[PDB]
Amino acid sequence: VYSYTEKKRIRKDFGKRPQVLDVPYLLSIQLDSFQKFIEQDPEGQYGLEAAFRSVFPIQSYSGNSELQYVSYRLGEPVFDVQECQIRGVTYSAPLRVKLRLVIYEREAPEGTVKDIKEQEVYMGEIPLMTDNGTFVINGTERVIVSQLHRSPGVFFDSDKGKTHSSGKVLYNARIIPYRGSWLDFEFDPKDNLFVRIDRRRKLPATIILRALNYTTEQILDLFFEKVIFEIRDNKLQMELVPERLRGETASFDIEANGKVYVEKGRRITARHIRQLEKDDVKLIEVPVEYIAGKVVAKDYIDESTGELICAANMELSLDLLAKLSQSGHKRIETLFTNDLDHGPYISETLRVDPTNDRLSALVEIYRMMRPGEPPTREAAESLFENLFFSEDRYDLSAVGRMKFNRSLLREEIEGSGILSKDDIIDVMKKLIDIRNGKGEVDDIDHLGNRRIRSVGEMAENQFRVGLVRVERAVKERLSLGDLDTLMPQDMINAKPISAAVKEFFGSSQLSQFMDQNNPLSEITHKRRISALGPGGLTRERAGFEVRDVHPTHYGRVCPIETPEGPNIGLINSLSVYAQTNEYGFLETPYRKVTDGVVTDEIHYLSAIEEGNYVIAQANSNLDEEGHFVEDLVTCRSKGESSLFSRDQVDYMDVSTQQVVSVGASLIPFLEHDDANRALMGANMQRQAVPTLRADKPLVGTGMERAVAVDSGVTAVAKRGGVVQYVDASRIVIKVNEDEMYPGEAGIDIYNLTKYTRSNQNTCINQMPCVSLGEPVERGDVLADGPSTDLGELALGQNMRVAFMPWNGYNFEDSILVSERVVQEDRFTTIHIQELACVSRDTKLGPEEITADIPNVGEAALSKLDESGIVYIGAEVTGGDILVGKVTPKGSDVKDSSLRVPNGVSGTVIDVQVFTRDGVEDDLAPGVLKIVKVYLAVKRRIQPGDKMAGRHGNKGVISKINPIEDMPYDENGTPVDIVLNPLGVPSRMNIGQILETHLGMAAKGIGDKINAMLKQQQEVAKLREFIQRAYDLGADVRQKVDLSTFSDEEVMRLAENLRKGMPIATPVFDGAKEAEIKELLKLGDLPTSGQIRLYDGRTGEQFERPVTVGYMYMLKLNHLVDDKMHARSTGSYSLVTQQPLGGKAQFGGQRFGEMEVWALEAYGAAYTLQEMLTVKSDDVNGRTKMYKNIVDGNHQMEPGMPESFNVLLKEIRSLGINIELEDE
Amino acid sequence: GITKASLATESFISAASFQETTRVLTEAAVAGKRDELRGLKENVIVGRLIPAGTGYAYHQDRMRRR
Amino acid sequence: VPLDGGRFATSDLNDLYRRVINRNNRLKRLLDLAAPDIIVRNEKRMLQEAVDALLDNGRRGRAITGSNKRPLKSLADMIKGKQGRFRQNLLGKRVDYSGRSVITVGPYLRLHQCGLPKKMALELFKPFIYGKLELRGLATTIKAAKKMVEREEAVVWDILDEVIREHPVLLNRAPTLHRLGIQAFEPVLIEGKAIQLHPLVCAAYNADFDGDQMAVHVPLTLEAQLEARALMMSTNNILSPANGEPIIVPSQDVVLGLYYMTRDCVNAKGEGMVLTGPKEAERLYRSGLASLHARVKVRITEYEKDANGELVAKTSLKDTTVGRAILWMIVPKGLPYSIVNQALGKKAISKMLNTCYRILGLKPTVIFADQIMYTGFAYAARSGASVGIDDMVIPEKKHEIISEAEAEVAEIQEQFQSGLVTAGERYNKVIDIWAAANDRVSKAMMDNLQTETVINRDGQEEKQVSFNSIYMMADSGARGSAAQIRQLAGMRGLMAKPDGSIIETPITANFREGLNVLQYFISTHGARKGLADTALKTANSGYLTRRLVDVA
Amino acid sequence: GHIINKGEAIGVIAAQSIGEPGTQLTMRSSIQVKNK
Amino acid sequence: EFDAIKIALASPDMIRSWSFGEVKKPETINYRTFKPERDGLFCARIFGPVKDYECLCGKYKRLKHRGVICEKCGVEVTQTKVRRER
RNA sequence: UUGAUUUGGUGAGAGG
DNA sequence: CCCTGTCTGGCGTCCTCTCACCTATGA
DNA sequence: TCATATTATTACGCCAGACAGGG
Ligand SMILES: [Mg+2]
Ligand SMILES: [Zn+2]
Repeated sequence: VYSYTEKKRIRKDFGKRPQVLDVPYLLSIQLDSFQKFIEQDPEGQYGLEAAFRSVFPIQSYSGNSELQYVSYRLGEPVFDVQECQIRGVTYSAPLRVKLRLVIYEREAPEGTVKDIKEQEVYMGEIPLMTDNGTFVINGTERVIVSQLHRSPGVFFDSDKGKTHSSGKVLYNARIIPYRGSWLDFEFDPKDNLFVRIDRRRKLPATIILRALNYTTEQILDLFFEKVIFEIRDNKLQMELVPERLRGETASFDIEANGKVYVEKGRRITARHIRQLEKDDVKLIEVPVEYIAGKVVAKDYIDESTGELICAANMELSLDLLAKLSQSGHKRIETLFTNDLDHGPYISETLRVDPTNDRLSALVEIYRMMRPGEPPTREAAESLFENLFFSEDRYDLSAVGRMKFNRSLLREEIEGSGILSKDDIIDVMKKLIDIRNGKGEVDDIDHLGNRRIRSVGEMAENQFRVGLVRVERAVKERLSLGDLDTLMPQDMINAKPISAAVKEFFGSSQLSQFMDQNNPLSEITHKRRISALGPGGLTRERAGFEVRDVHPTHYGRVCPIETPEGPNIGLINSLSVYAQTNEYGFLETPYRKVTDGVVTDEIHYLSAIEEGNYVIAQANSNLDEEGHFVEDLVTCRSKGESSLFSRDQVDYMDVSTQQVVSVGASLIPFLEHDDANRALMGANMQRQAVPTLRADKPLVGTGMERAVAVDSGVTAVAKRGGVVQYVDASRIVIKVNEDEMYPGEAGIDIYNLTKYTRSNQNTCINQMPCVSLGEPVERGDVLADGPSTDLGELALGQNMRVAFMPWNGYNFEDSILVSERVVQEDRFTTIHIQELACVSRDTKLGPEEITADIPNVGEAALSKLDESGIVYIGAEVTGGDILVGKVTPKGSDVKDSSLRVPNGVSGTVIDVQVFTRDGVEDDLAPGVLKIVKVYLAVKRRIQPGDKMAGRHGNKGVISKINPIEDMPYDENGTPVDIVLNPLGVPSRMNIGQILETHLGMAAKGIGDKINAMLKQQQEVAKLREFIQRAYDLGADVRQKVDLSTFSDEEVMRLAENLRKGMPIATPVFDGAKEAEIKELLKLGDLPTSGQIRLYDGRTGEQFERPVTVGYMYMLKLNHLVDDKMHARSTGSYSLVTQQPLGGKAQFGGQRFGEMEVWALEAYGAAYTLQEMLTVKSDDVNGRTKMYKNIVDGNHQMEPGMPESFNVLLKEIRSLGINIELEDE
Repeated sequence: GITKASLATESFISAASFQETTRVLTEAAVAGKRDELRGLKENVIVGRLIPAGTGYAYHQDRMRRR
Repeated sequence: VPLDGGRFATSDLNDLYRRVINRNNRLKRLLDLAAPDIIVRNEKRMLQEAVDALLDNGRRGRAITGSNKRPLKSLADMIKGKQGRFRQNLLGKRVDYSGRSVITVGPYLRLHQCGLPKKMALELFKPFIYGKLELRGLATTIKAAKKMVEREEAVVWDILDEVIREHPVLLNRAPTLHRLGIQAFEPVLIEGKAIQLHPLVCAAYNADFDGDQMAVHVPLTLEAQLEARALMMSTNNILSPANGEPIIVPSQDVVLGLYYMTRDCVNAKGEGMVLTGPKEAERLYRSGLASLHARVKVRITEYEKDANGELVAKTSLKDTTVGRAILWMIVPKGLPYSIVNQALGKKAISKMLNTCYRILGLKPTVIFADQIMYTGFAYAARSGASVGIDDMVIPEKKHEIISEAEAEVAEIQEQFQSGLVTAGERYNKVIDIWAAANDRVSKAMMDNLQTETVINRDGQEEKQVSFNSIYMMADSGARGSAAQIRQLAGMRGLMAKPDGSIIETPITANFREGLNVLQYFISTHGARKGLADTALKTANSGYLTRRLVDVA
Repeated sequence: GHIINKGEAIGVIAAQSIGEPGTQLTMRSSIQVKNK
Repeated sequence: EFDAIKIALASPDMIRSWSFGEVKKPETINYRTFKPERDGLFCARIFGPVKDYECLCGKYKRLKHRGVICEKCGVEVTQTKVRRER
């Protein structure tokens, strides 16, 4: 069964693997994030309720009044989205917050408040999201791009090689909170443990232990195990568990029980450990040279004399043993400092520590954190107890506590947001364990260690900034509060919240202007994962590994769609099936595989879960039950693609599109292209302009439907039914009764957005693709947007392309185009320019909007009214007048009248005017005369534009040939576009050839149907040929149910197929070559894909037959009459005497540094002298040169450049006396 | 090395158009240094003929007529 | 200056000077009032820090800032840096009489001239047109001439063709690395908006035609026109200054046209007929009586200059082809016939132009470079040298080689289950057998491409080098190598993960067969590393050129 | 073909000729005789 | 025209010889009109007249007496680029 | 004597 | 007193194009 | 409108160059 615009033109779908999970809604990141931000969600998480339950109830410092919270709300926007874009306002909503002030008496923690008051106060306006995932910030339509940042929670990083210049590794450990102070632990090459807070000075780390009220003995209890020396009959014997001797040299005689176990000289093996455990050896008598290097654990005091024997962490000598033996402390606890495993790092750090108690530890930490200003008991204790341990200024979130408990192998995952003693001690213990050998480091590119921020999280953080500023203001007003003469808007202020949230949505590194020239480009700018932004890395610094693809990107981030240039791999784009985890990580679908039978249930995993399991490959042959047809299958275990058994796997990939994104899964024959050319192909495919006549890719992938629907450029029907079709203004849909509400009788009236400006000056336009009185279903499309054709996605157009060299006109990457491409207007795109004119009151009275234009004669009053402003629609070009806008006293009158820029033509499509109340409306103040004029240039195609296919084959269209000179085959049809075969062996993008052959076969079927329907046959022969065309070959998913198309839906389908039968070649499970040959045999075309072609010039055959087919070629928006520029003489800058830069400023070319070196490389001394003195800078030289040229005397009078005298005055404006010496 | 050798030149404009200008201008200022131009980039700065190419005859003439 | 609006966008130095003057006025008033010691110490200290912030901001502790947190730019920051006065306004300047547009090919050009659009030509040459218009007497004042070219009447295009004629222009591609990236041409006017640039010259500019842009500069004075014609003309730059190798080497289409032209096949039309000259060789090719590659005795007259500057004619019968005689009609007099008697790939045509330059000098080498380019484009058009899906011939021996390698890794892993061998020796044995199987697959496809054609002549079969399209694009040296044609037919090797170590399971599928998912992902590892390396390598390459031209 | 002329700047063409191929360059038992 | 460029330290007598007037007030401009400040950073007497050969305030609107400085203007009378060198 | 403001500076994206 | 970690400064590619956004205070 | 004058984040990678520490 199919829907009714699905039976219009059903695309022949190759593809063998049955898909189990349909594609999710492609804008779900933006929409789910912002629906989390604004939603009335009780239990508090997450949203605006989390912000209000953190900041409220505010109580002042015993001021006996406590403003509390009830509920919030967002009213209607005063401006709907269209008139909001037209006017220039934000698309926002007012945030109505109920606030309940209760005020206490004296001595009421428990007492009832003396008075209440409550009102629905107004704080800020928050910008709502449009239904397509965009904002409208100040007239312009912007997009917040989801960030990719390091997760909160501990990270054990190594930095193995570069420091110390000696090959000795370090090991640092960063506890990254979501909000607050950063705590890092780090070794130094003396093997001492150092703490630093917020990248400040370096403190030896155990001082933080001494700041947590730990004595030295408790610290040595934590990080060391005790070895017991018992004072006995002679020589102070030792308790010896045999584990401690692992891998060391026997220094003494190892004997017990009257038996010599191990003699001196040999190392202790594990067999000797087994001998000591079998022989039950604990107590052995040691020599006095064994204790002469060990370190005491706890303190001991001489009992009778009443003084100290030795402090804790003191090494022992023989006379120290003579001190402690004669006193009466029989047990001696020593620190086992194994050189192999259990290193003495804490103990040597305690030897570095200049402190002894808790108070001096806090004084040293306070002198680290805030220097100069004195360290007193209260101040240092409040500092250190609010560094990590208060809920205000330090908060690992739920993500942070999950990562923090997971990296320490804790059992639980939910806990308190602050740290504790035990958490810092566990981070130090795991760091020491990593130094000892057990456990390993973490990598930072691993996407289980890399969280995503999105729109709701970022706006919530900015809103929390605004709320803590307004609670500091409420605490300000309340202690100065007199009662009862205030109601809660003398306390609260709507200004800081609105200021902060408009600061983020207006001027941030991620709230950025939407790439809007294409439905693909909208839908792939909204699905973007940037590594940049606040708190993340920068473009010009890092690095090599964060720019590189890591094995956790499989199914989370597209491997091949990343922009080339200065930021590669920082601006990653999200995969097709990848959702976002509850904690913000990237979870991708897999199919749960209990045993041999691969089950059709799906189950989502992130990269810290994908490593443990064994996950299969998407295309592994399984037949009729889910059993893998082989006994061994390629899977990947822990980021390592390896071959495993038939019955070991726990998950399988869902579908074979899932590695790549929605930009680079629209490329058919992706698997035959190179990776580089797929990258260039996807990045150029974002850049296509919408043509005037949208044209249905013959070789698509079937993902065109989901992109063209899910990006909101088409008018998808909300409720199904029939149609009334007034449509000149709006589609009117009568609703079927089952989908129709009992009250609100109701018929749906869709607004078509006609010719208007996009963000990239292209033309967004919707056209109805349903007739009058025609059934439509829910979810069906009604109006085709820009670059769409019956709900599919038509960026460029499909044209007949020959691969051959043609007389040099397609030399490096150029492209030679017939005249049939430019006669049919099949790339003639439509651009729209907005031009503003204002008549602000700068000085000497206000400016004026009158046709009575001066000096200039009846060449002003022309495309305007009888007395002012461009009339409505003519063919205006360059140098015309649109809005007469000139003042008197500015003879002394002048011409600021906004005219048409140089080089452009067009038709005035619209004139908007919300001018200074007097022009003879709704807008803001200040600005007076506000006249916006919308031109619409129609640019065709010309030598110099840029076209490209989908595979990375760029081209600048070189010669626009006549129809006659084209290479025609023996049937008579010219070929449209000639490309060059030499690009194909080097640039290994062989997929464009299979697209060429399969598009040739598609139009072969289209020509066959066009013959069977033009030379008109009764519909039995058409339905037989359509059935043969839709069966065609191997086991596929489509077949068709064609005998249920009522003898008319066969004919309407065959009316929509006579331009070529559309073929879906999916991404990695595409059409094989034998099916291309078999489809080329169904059409009457030659099997090789190659036709003999004659030459239009000479009429004689090209030897060695050439390839002709249909490639889907796109017109990119790098048009040549936006790049052509020239300057002889005009205006310059102010500070310098050199020319201005750019095209919108009529400026000249920067003759840079390497061009000066290139002229020095020749003998061009005079060319360089005029290149930097006369042509550029020296004012007397250039006026004398212009007069010398127009007299007919090519001679320069050089002089000295002006910018060098600017250099002299800037150097001389220091204390520097730079001069110019003798004649 | 090449950056230490181009910053240690007897012509401070040649060593100031290149890397750090603060160090070189204070060294030249407190030394009272003087720049007998005599190279390519001093004459690209000060706006005259290069003493290499076509301008080598001009600089022969000017060096002869002193 | 104020921007568009009603407020003044003030510079940073005005903030610095205004603070120094505010503080200095405060300090004069406090020394008037006789404030105590600590007040005037803080006042003089704030003046010291204000002066020190004015001169070189940020050399003291954290730099002052106006809007919003960004520090404001001081005098020393008007001097130093990439954007000071030296590197931004004195070494490199913006320049009048200059233009910029997208380039395109135009292969009809001679290599001393380039195409230049009429709109750019009328804008860059406004003063010369004004001077020409004032000389004829058509107008009077300068205003009249500016109205005439603002209207663009019918008489200023003849004025424009009379100011262009012998006036060179400097074309310049935007990353100029060596001196061959600024070359002077003569304009030929173009209906259009794109600079037509002669193709051979592209190999000097590193200019393809995938969206490139170039700038045009006009030599104004008379010494600069003579420097553009006598030093910087494109005919004068035919050897690269880094070495002795010619830089006007024919790049890609033209070597395919020559390699298809001067070749042979064991039977064609007109096999072994005898021809009285190269003129009737081209007449037999055009009329349709012989083929472009058909071996034939011709009578050619090569001029060897064995005396002291005297050209001696020797005429003989060379057993050659039809295409070699047709290409002999273009070779100048002094070169011997054996420069065209071979197959003429890219190294051979480069040494052809090099021997022409060493013997016959500059002017025959310029005109012969143009005739090479014209005949290469013309017979590459006549060749019809496409690329198909059938041209990438899969080896029949490829699947058995992969199964023998799979049996070998099976033997090594069965030893690994029983622990006979070590892990590093296992990894080394797997990388060694996949390197050996890769070399065997490459030799299988290379035999299957380099001699696949087997055609008979008058009897039993006889083999020859193939006319496969991808093999001529590889063997000619136009575009392609052994590795790229290897990856389109044989297996594409053992790609390496970004750890730097290689991956033990290779990519056994080429591009004509489909890569599955994991193999493409390993491929993307290997290619993302290359794009990151180029896009970060270019900064160090440019900074190295800067340090080198400032030590020189 | 001839010797360098009196004047032609050789330092700049040399520095450009060394630094210009900077893009093409990469960034990141006993003796057995062969001939006789 | 000139040989070598000499760089040296700037003596206070040398800085007073460069100068044309002490910049006292920090007041940049009027900002509500168009006039500057007399006598602030952007002065008249210390540097020069904004307009070419005009007293900014009011006298000399032709080409006869280029130089006169009345008490009502406290302004020099030269070119528009004269302030760039002063 | 016949007319006028971006360069300034930041951020984001793109081309070769 | 000659090695020595450690800290502080100083580099980090040219050319071009599009868009938006710009200090608070205040009797 | 017309003078008043500066604070609560961290996450580069060498590579010279100068400095207090100690055998
Ligand atoms: Mg290119
Ligand atoms: Zn006056």
